[PDB]
Amino acid sequence: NSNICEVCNKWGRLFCCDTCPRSFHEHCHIPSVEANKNPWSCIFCRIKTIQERCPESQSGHQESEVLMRQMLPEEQLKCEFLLLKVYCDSKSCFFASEPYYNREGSQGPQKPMWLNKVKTSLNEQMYTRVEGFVQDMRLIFHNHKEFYREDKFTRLGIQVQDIFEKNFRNIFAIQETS
Ligand SMILES: [Zn+2]
Ligand SMILES: [Zn+2]
Ligand SMILES: [Zn+2]
Repeated sequence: NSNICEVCNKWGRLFCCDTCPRSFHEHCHIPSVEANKNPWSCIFCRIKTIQERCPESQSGHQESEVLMRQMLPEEQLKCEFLLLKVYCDSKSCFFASEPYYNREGSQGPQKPMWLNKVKTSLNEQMYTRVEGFVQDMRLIFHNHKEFYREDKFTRLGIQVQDIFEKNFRNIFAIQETS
């Protein structure tokens, strides 16, 4: 097993995966690492297992179709994984916790959003469809763009959004296009 957390790349109190070499801090893994369960498999492993059980799940899908899906256990898991993949980029630190807005010549967003609030929302089963989750994720980066304007700090939103979008296309097997 690895000696650093797969998400934050730091050492500390790590829980090791029994079916791959990854390791995680308790609250870096999503969902948070389970009390007992011996053996334990991590979310990477559980996602792999879904694909192997249904190979055709990796054939191309339309985004529109993906977003209307109900949050049954498997979509719940993919959303959790997609969220984890965003937290894996160190730039996610800008979007993690609740923001505030006091910049000359800007007004804050009507509906603030941040990654830990989306994590809580997923944990409390507050999304009934994939659309709910994807909407809040995109809102985070949209709010950032609008607030920071011509400040080059806007690029952080573009960058972390790109991580989200790419992984969203991978995880949910969106049909590739030009
Ligand atoms: Zn960590
Ligand atoms: Zn694993
Ligand atoms: Zn089959």
